[PDB]
Amino acid sequence: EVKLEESGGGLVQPGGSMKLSCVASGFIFSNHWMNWVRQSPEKGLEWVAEIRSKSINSATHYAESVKGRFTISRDDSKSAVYLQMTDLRTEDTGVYYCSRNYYGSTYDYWGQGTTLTVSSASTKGPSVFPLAPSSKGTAALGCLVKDYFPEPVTVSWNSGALTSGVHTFPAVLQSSGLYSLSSVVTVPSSSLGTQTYICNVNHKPSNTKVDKKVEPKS
Amino acid sequence: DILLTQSPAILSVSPGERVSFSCRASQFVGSSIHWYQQRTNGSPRLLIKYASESMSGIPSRFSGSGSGTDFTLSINTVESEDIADYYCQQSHSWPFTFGSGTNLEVKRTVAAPSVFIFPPSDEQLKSGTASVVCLLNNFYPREAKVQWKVDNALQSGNSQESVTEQDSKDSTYSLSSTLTLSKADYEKHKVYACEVTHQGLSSPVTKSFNRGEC
Repeated sequence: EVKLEESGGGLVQPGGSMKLSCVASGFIFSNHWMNWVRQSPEKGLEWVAEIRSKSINSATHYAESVKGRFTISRDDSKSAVYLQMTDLRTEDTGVYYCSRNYYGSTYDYWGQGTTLTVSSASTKGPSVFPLAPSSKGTAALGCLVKDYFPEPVTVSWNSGALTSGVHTFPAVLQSSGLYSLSSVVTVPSSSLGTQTYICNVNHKPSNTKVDKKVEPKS
Repeated sequence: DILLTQSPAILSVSPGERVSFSCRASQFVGSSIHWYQQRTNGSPRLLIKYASESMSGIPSRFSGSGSGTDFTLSINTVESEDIADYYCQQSHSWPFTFGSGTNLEVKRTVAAPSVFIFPPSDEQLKSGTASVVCLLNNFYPREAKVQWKVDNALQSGNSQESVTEQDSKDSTYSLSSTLTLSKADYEKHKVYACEVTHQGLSSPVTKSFNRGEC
């Protein structure tokens, strides 16, 4: 079967450089035209660059948005295609897919994608604040997980023992360049006096682990 | 570049329903329109090539049609594995371009949200910032209006919303709206209110609190 496998994504500051790699198997690599296609919420799917086969001089082609900054190359002996990026911009942030284009038609095979984040924000763990159950059936409570970078954080409740009714929202990027999110859960009001509720917040990039007990406010 | 307009951005389908969605090219593209499926956290997968030719291994309920500028992907009876995003792509001329996608979601009956408001914690206030959170729990459809009112002044520009993915069990959404003020601005005002308008509520719901009372 055909497999494409990317690597090399990560976090970089604006103006920076980064090289992506992709290894192919399951087809005659040197016959085919290899591409990078990126995806972001703001711009959707965008073709980035293509390098064609050695039989036609390994011609390269670039999207106008990356021309002069990106260089695509291939190494047929390693079945690898690469994307060297320079002068990176915040709007280059996205998931970068290695993809085969079938001789100027479909993108008929795609990798798993590798993530590029271009940001001047510094790595920072979150502050965790309680969302206390209201003193006025069913109650809601949670934890606010504020001002961390980069993504992701993980949130569990009671060390994983509490899963039903949990909603951990997608993170939102604040104007500060830091992320924030809330994790909430609905529980029986009667259980507020018999059961403790602790959110366990882990942020691997900063080696931050925080347990916050959430109780009714006095 | 040739632009591809996909419509609708969001299409709601009931299990067993026959559905279709549209890809319109900003200029003539002949039959060079190709369709892809992308499931949550997955990669695009080629489904249909040259408007109407199905790829091998792709189930027969998928069919494509169209030529010139207006193209259609049809699913004759959606199955739950078809809940995903769908993209079109043209290869008529360079550079190759993609549409913005149509998201397929599960249609269910209307469900009203349960609404909750949370004042900023004393801990956070001690740090110079106040976040006020309004929660809409397990509702459908996704469209809802959440307005913050602070001493009767409608807030604009200082709140952010987040929405969960559709729940796998009850097909609802949940939503947070977070109002962010400086500690000094928070302490200038007394009454903090979140008002929620949703199809499932016979009248809009307001949750509120007086700063510093409990």
